[PDB]
This record gives sequence, structure tokens and C-alpha cells, in this order.
Amino acid sequence: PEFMENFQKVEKIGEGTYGVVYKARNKLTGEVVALKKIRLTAIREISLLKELNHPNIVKLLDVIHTENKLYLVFEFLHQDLKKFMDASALTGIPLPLIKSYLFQLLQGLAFCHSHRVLHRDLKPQNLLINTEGAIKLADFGLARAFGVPVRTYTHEVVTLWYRAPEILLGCKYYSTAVDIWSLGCIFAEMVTRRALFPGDSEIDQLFRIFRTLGTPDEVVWPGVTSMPDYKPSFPKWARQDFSKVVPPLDEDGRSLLSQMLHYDPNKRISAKAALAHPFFQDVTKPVPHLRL
Ligand SMILES: CC[C@H](Nc1nc(NCc2cccnc2)c2ncn(C(C)C)c2n1)[C@@H](C)O
Repeated sequence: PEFMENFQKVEKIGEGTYGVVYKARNKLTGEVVALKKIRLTAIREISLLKELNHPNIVKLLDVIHTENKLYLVFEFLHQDLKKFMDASALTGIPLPLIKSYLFQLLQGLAFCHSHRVLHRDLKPQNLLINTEGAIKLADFGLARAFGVPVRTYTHEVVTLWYRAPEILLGCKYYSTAVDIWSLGCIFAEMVTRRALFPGDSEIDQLFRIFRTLGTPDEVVWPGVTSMPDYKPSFPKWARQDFSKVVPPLDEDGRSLLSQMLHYDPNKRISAKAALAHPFFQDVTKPVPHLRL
């Protein structure tokens, strides 16, 4: 395609939900960027994301619509948290680095949420890291523009593991709380080195949540029994103590995680409130052990 004459494709980074992603060099400026090519209201709203700038949001440099393709040109980062997690499987990511990452991601969310922008599909694969100790949120704003499909453009299953229960239960309106839920699940996975709720279908996802957190009821979540996909026949599981769910996380960490995984999105902690949590009293910005 013509647009691609502006860039040398250096390597394929991967397959995203919507399109293929390439590390590229701008043939003229020599700038190294990540190029997402999506095969085709969405243009207008994605274009508005160019102003949604923050140090913990992957910079959107350009939005180009040309020949039934949409190209999104981003800042390039060298690693994603999913691969970092897998690489850290023997040892675990050190707690101070987990804490720094969580603090940074909450800052990114606080920013986007203050501008009434949600992500809606946070997952380790779209959390990108650099050598300086930064982590940044990728694909912010794309799910609103395109939806979140069941399969990706290459037919891969879009993971349900981070999806908030209100979405699974069929709520029409997503609040910023969906992103806090996803981040809580990611926090837990960093700590324990296993996904918290690895569902392989919507019902399995919902049941895994319920097995850990208890089957939700009107006590904990007003209105849940009126949600579109709620069934009175759901099994009633008891809630498990977080001390079991995420050892060896400390009391402050378990408190915060619990608040990020409240069922009621109106009760779930906000990004701004999370930043103030005592868990972060001693937050630092360590440099991650990396090889590129
Ligand atoms: C494939 C799915 C996407 N991943 C992705 N990874 C990026 N770097 C991590 C990486 C780099 C090289 C090799 N291995 C991983 C990246 N740097 C900017 N971007 C834009 C496009 C956001 C990147 N995107 C996103 C959708 O998760």
C-alpha cells in the first residue's frame, strides 16, 4: 500500500486485536515508530486521541485513513508486560517494580479518565515497558471506536481474563471502573505469576470470578440481579480471603486489590483514589532487569 512507502518495516511486532503491528522507521525522518495497520465516526474519535497525551500513555503520533486502511502511528516501546511476565516466570517480578508499574498505570488511567476516555480492554499484551522503568497503556480509545470483537482480525480469541463482571453480565454503559477491574487482575497476575481469572468462555470467566470473589448479589452489587445476562441459576459460591488469592502481597496491597475488584462499579476505587492509597507510601521507580 502507498502509505507504507513512508516507512521501512523493520520487523513484525505482532498481531493486535484489530490489525498487524510493525516496528518501522520513517524513511525520511528516521524516527522509529510502531505502525498499526487496520483493514476497514471511528476516524473522528481516534483522531481526538492525539491530544490525549500523558507519560504513561503510549503516544499516538498520527492517524491516517488511506485506501480502506487505517494506520495508527505510535511511539515504539521495546517490550510488553505479557512477555516480561513470561520471562520473569522463575523469579517473579520484584515487588517494588510491581508497585512502580501499578502506580504508573494508575496515573495513566487517572489522566485518561479525567478526560472521560476509557480503555475497555486492558491486558498485559497492551501494557508496554521501556528500559527506564516506565510502563504505558497502549490502544487507549480503540475499543470505543471499533468495539471489542470475539476474535481478532486473525481469528485469535480475544482474552476474557481481564474483563469486568458488568461487561460479562451485559451492561450497556461502560464506566471508567472497567479499567480499574482489568488493572486489578493484572496486578494480581504480576504478584502471583498466574492469571487470576483465566476463563475460556464467558461463563467460565464469570464463574471463575464468582468462585474467588463470591457470587454477587444485591447486597454487594445493587441491581446486579437485573442485569441482562444475570441468571438466578448461577451457582452460589462463597467469597475467598485475599490472603489466599494473592500471597505474598502485603496488607496494603491486598486492601487496594480488593478495592479494585469490588463488584459494584460505583464502589470500585477510582484511579485518583488509588494513587492516594497507603500501598504507594513507599513507591519508587526501579530499573527492570531487561535484555533487548
Ligand atoms: C501486537 C500487539 C500490540 N503490541 C505492541 N507492542 C509494542 N512493543 C512491544 C514489543 C516490541 C517488539 C517485540 N515484542 C514486543 C508496541 N510498541 C508500540 N506499539 C503500538 C502499536 C501501541 C506496540 N504494540 C498492542 C496492541 O498490544
